[PDB]
Amino acid sequence: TCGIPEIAFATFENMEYGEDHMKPDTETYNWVIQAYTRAESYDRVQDVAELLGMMVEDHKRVQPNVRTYALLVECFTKYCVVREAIRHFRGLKNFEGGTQVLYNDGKYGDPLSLYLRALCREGRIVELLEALEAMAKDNQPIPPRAMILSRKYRTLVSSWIEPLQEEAELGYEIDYIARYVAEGGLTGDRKRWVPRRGKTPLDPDAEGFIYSNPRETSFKQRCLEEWRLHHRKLLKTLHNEGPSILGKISESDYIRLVERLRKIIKELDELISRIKLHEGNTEFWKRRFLGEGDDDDWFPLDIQEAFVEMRKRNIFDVSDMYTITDAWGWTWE
Amino acid sequence: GYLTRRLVEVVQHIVVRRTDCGTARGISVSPRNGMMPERIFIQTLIGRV
Amino acid sequence: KSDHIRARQEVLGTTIIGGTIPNPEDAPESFRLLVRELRSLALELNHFLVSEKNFQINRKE
Amino acid sequence: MIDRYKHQQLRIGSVSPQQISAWATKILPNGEIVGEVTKPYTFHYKTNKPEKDGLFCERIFGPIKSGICACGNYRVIGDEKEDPKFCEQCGVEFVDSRIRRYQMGYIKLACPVTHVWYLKRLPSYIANLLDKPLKELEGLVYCDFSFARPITKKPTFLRLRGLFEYEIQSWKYSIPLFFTTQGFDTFRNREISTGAGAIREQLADLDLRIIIENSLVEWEELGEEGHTGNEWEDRKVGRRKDFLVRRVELAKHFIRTNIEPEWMVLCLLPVLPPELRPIMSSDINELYRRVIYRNNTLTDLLTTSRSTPGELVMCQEKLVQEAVDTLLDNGIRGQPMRDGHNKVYKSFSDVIEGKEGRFRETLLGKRVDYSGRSVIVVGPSLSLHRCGLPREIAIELFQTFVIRGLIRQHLASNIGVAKSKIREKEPIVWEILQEVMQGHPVLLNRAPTLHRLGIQAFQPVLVEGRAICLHPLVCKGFNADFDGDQMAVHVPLSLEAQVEARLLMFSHMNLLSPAIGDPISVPTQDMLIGLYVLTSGNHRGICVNRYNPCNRKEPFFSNSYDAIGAYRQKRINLDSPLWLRWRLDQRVIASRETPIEVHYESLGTFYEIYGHYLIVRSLKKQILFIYIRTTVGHIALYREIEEAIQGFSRAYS
Amino acid sequence: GLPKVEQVLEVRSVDSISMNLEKRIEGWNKCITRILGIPWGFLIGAELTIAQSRISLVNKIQQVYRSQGVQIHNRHLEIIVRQITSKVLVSEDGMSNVFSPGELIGLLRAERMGRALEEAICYRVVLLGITRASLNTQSFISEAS
DNA sequence: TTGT
DNA sequence: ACAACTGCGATTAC
RNA sequence: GUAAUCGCA
Ligand SMILES: [Mg+2]
Repeated sequence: TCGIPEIAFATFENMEYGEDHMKPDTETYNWVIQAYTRAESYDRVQDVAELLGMMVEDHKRVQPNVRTYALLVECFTKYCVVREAIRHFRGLKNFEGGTQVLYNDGKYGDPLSLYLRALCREGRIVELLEALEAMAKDNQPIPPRAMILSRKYRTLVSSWIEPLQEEAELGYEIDYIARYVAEGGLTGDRKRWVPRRGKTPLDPDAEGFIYSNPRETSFKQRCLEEWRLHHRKLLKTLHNEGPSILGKISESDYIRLVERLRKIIKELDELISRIKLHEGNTEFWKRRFLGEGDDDDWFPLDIQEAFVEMRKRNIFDVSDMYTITDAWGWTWE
Repeated sequence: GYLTRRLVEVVQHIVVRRTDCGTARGISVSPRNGMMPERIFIQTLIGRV
Repeated sequence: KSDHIRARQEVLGTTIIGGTIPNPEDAPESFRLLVRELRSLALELNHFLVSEKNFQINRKE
Repeated sequence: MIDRYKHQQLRIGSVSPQQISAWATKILPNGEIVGEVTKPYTFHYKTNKPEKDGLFCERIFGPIKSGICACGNYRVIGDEKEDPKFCEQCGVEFVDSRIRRYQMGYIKLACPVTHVWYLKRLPSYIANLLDKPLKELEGLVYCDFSFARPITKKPTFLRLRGLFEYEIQSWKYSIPLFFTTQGFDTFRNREISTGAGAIREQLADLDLRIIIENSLVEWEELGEEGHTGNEWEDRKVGRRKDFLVRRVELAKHFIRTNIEPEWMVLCLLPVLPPELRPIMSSDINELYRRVIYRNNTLTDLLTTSRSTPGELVMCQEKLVQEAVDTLLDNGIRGQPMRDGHNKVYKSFSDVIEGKEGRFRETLLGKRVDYSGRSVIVVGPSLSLHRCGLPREIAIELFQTFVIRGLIRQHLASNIGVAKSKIREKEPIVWEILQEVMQGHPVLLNRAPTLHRLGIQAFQPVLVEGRAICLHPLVCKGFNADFDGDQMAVHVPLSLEAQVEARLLMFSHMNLLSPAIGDPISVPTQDMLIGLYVLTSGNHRGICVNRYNPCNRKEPFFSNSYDAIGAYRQKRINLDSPLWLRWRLDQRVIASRETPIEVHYESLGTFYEIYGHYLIVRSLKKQILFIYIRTTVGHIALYREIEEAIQGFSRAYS
Repeated sequence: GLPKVEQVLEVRSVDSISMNLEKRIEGWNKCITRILGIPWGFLIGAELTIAQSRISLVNKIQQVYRSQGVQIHNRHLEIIVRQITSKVLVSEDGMSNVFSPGELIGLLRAERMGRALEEAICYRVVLLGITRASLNTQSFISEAS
């Protein structure tokens, strides 16, 4: 709670490289993550990532708790890292009261509200619905940061529709004077949208984030972008996996698939479905590394021979192949 | 003189500040890998933990 | 022995009397010069030592 | 094992004009503000007195003498009687004149200037933040041009919206007359600006979030198919992408560093403390006088009349900016701007950067008090911990200690009498000097200090000469030969330094080189020759005898002491062979050779003759006698080593 | 001799240090993208390149020193070498809020971030010459100045 | 100059 | 654009 | 206080 993320890191390094009795625990990692997350001086985002990588010790009783997931979600939200934030929020959902812990009494900008706003702005509304369901399950009311934009239509409910930053047509005309007296008329208390020279965001939604609010992207744009990314990684797998594929028709189907993929990224659908993208499958990568699928010290130029040479010299082994998915045991992914 | 100066700068910071860091990995020294010089193997092994 | 004017002044007295010479805590004149030069170049430099006991920042001038 | 936590964090950054003003601004008792430098004068004419409101002014910086002032009345600071801190008549305060060393100043600039480091370096931070090209900014700074829209946060009636206006030929006289002239002046800043206002308005009126957003968008757009193109197009795309990434990084750092890009253009210029640029006169001060003169001429032209021609004030602005550039960093633009003697002017960048710069010459290397150098000679009867030191050096190094000794004993009343007695070379002074340094360590060192053994510690022994004696075995470490080499001497004052010198830096604690851990102190030239002569051997075969002994050594000594005494008495030569009886040790290194001849008698005693020893035994397999065949040299070496070990062990008790 | 010593330490080019080393390094850089996928290809390639470069960088310097009869222990050469081969260069393809293209991070830090973050971090081993390394340090007053 |  | 041994001592010229 | 020039090891 000092505000300097380097005084706690010294104690963390004293614990980590000390004896066994003074080795760190889950509470220590949580405290250092809280210290680095709530800094006010510099970026401190790669520090949290390196600390999380150091936190990967499965058979050392170092397992995450509710506070770990809450702090990781808060950190990745404040720095617009939405994917890992959702990854850790999926784990936080399993604990009871985890959303209440994420809403740390609203003292630090309502990190749950910041998470909801980050989900709303980019357009990942299915994860927003999941978060709302989790909040309803944990009996957590919506934080009061349901901020309206310059157009009072904006809310977490419908700011992701195709018409963005534009108000829909209604039977009655928009009464801007009524709104004026509603926000506060001549009571000298209104948000005047005028740019200022100082380094202060005029938009009130940017408050709470280290740099800025996540960029505004609609749900349809996010869907088409993820579709293009899926097809692009499929084409990448086809490229770096050779012509050999489950499909037996090589000549015409290769050209058809490559041209259709080039068109998509910028009825033979079974051929594209045959290509499987193996991402995050540690077993497949371990089986591939195991090979199942002058006059100085030099390693053999072949890849599998280099692998067996490393395994003989103990440089790297299949036991060292692990990630958080496996370590923290998140099965759902 | 020039070579002695630059080297010091790059590695100036390093200082022994811990008794053990906890690493479980170590390099494998084998004679037949590098034509097996006996004197070089002895010089390599001597002084290490 | 080189640059610390006050310490050097005190060294002769402490040696003549025979007392122990305390360890200097102030910055030498060479560092102070640098600060002055760099601040003539519109660049700041502050020591800013932080106490581990009470987490307070103290500037050394 | 909780460690002792020491937290020290040096911080550097760009300073606002408010801070560089507060570094100099001071409020006198009358109520005036001092700190502004406004006159190029440094000193009075043929009076050698600091000129008022000048580069060396007493009022803004401080008094030139301790307790004295420019008004002419001396005062004592800290006296019991109430004394005014500063004279009413003269601004100079009554303080010790150390402030002139640490006190800064500042010159107010009518036209802003741009920092050379940010602008004219190949990576231009200003050109990075303002996407405008570097050539456009360098022109707008140095070559009279115009920027149409420098402000983006205020209303703009004119719709020029241009980057570089190469000429003012656009209709502006009809525009100024139409509007009220005062009104035209009011909005011209939002209108086309020139020289140094457009850059400041662009840096000030800027949204870093919009900048990073647009740069991320342009980065996402580029790179789709640029690599497929030619090497030239791919190179252009790559360079643009790198520029965009650098812009993103600069803006992201500016967001969360409590530093503003507005401070890159200098509104006010700080002035170094006077003592640091003492006038003999320095270029620093020559450039300071030049920029002061140009700035006051510019201020005069501005305050004279608004109807003044723009060409003159613009040229004087360019001259002021060039003077500021030459003061800050000269040589980046490529123009030397030599002096009257065709010699380049030095700048602050030249002061800090370089081998002879501030850092390497002062901070990382410096000379000390209590030091002396002299030539070195061999002292062959010294021990590894003792070194010969001349007396004329020791008296100067340990002068304060011998003064304290003369004061303590009833030999000197005061420091002056003691110094006079030391200068008179009285005999008691040398006795006190000897008694002083009996337990004090001396740090010797050499100029080519390549390894860590260049600096060691010894015990100084008073000698009568001018040459520092050194132990022979310690020469290898210092790479020292007595062909003219010289060495330095250092005296540790503090008790901690004395303990460190006596424990760590001594020779007996450093006998192995830190490269491979090999003995560094070994017999080298003459001792090696002596040892080789001792242990060489004797003529064994045809050299010792002219005829074969078949047709046909002698001395037998029970103790090594007897053989050494016989050698001292010239009874036996150094290489003369002899037999020495040993007391059942068999420690002689020899070849794995069987006995050359074995004599076995009836009674049971068999004599076994070996190459270098005779071993008589009896029927009971009992070793009766052992006689080693050697020379006085080997037994002398063995005895001297054994007696050294035994004498060490006995002296320990 | 000594010019050859300066050359290896300031790694101006990997072809200078060895042709077989450059060949193997480019072969790994090309092939390792195919097998082992995204998360376990960069890490293993970095480890293999670190091992081969360290072994090579040492063997060369030790042979150059021993050809003249200078006997030095490999530990001193190792400390320096580690610094040369301790940083990694992020590729231009990957840009995120955590890291930017063209940045220089540490090998252990890069591996720990790759293990934790699903976001694809494309990093390749840049052997840094003594001088470059100094110019890139945590202290701006000691090694940068 | 020599090379970076 | 940048850097290329370490220091010391003597003189004369500004 | 800075240069130039030579020497030193
Ligand atoms: Mg010599």
